[PDB]
Amino acid sequence: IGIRLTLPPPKVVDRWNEKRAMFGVYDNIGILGNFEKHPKELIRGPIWLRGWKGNELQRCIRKRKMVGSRMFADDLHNLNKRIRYLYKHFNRHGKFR
Amino acid sequence: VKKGFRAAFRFQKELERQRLLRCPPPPVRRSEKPNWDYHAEIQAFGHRLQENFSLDLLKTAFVNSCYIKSEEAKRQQLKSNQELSEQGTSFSQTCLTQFLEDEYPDMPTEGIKNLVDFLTGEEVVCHVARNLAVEQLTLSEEFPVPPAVLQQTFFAVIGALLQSSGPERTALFIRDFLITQMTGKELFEMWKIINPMGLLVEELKKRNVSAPESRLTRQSGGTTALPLYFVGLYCDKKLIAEGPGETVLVAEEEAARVALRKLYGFTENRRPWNY
Amino acid sequence: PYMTREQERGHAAVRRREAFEAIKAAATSKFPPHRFIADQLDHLNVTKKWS
Amino acid sequence: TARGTPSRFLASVLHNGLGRYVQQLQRLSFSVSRDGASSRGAREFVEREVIDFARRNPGVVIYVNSRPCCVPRVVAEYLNGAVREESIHCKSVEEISTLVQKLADQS
Amino acid sequence: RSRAYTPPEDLQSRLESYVKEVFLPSNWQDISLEDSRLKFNLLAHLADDLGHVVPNSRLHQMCRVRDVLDFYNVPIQDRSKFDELSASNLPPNLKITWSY
Repeated sequence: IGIRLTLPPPKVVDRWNEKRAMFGVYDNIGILGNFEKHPKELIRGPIWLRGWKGNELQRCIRKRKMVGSRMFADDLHNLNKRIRYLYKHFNRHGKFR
Repeated sequence: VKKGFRAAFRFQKELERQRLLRCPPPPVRRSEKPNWDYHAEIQAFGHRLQENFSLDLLKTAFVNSCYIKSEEAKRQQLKSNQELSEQGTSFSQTCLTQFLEDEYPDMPTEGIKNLVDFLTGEEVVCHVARNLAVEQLTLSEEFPVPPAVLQQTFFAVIGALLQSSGPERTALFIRDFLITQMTGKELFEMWKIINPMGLLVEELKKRNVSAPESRLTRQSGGTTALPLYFVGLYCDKKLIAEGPGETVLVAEEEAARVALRKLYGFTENRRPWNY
Repeated sequence: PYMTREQERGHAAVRRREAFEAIKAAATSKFPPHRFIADQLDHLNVTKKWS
Repeated sequence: TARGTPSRFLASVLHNGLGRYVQQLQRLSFSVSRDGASSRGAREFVEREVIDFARRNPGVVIYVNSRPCCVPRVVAEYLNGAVREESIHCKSVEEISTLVQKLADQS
Repeated sequence: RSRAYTPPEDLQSRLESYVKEVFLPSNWQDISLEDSRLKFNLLAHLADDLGHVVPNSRLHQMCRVRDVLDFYNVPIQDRSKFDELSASNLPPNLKITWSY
């Protein structure tokens, strides 16, 4: 039945850890750092969206044309299929047109 | 496992609710649950009823014998209550009898004494006391307190009221609590007698009048198993009561009860008590 | 009827005109309500304490 | 629905209008948290209103706990043993005042 | 140390005496302290004698010595609401307990 009978062990969150005690340090490296850097180039993560936002279709196009020659074969086929589908959907399906 | 914490706590509260509706704990004295300071509660008891006791007297009015003996026994590891209680019961019987004599003049002393000892009986006094929060403050050795210690304590409270603020105020106290309890209660539900027609002839002879002659006023369904017989008592061609029943004999008896009520001025159409 | 048609003509013109002017003022008067500093800084006391 | 729930007949406690009137509520028991958002509306009620409620009818003993919890509640103990529990979490001043007055004005 | 502070009456005279050490012109209560060094000297003397130092968010409101006098004539009740509720002489039918 959709409910439990024993309280889970109470999670201990250390609100004063390292990665919580500095969240945002150097998040203003430009306005007061002579504009040498940009916060864009502080955010770790994928090479194809270091500082970029788009919908799913644009994101997968960027993934293809920026890292789509180093990615494994089956993944690449899935990705091309995904582009084909999202093209069909975004361009021929919906209420507004 | 569904990750989360709200439903677990709601379910724990529901299960503790069910478990405390199934196996309720042994009832314990309200002076051992949390949120209890005695002095404030006594003063609030005083103010609730719209009286101004003497706090020392009202404290002495709850120190029963049993608690004193038990505490004395435990001291191996204080005034008493009998005085105030005895004064209280004395005044209660006197003033209740005076009230009922004033309001009801045509009743014998046996009926008046029965009504008095009913309105100071164990059951009714216990009802009033329980619905006046007296046993919460009562000191005894066993909870729930037995009706005996409870009755004694309620009359000890009335005694302290007397000795603090006068017979007239105490009279209105008794009027407000005890004398009210005979509202709705018919007479013979309070004065348990048997063989009514005997007391009827006794009373009518004490008034120098013939033993009353009974006849059959109304009759419907004589043969069946649901009959209605109306029996009318008479006093020499004039009628003093009638009554219904399912036998002519029960009809006789209840017409006797009706006539006995009418003579004693205790019918259901009487002027209500004037508060 | 009391007044022949030629008599009633324009008798209540002033009342209608002022009623319609009240309508016009009500219509023209719509605009965003004000915004006070007190609201924004009194939301800041959902963290009151005792100490 | 009526069939699916209990019922009763109109009643008083001890014929509570003949001789006099006695306030039926003996006790109120407030529990508040000194540092916790849920008790905020209750906290000020202990600062502003409770003193005037305590004086405005003196037959009620009012206890306030002030524990280091996160939830409030008010227990209303009556003469005839009935306990009315009420929840005041995430409430405000006016509604808590209305609730406590409603408790202290019913059997 | 503690915060609690109640204005001594002689404080009034004290203020003038301190002003005399760091300023001779009458109408003394309306001296203007926009000269920062003198302001620091006066406020430091008042702080080290009376044990109550002006807050940072109030140091610009007081530009005249009259404002120093006005600020020092306000008391501070350094007590939680527990102590004030207790000290408010509660009626007979109210009891408060505080588990600290």
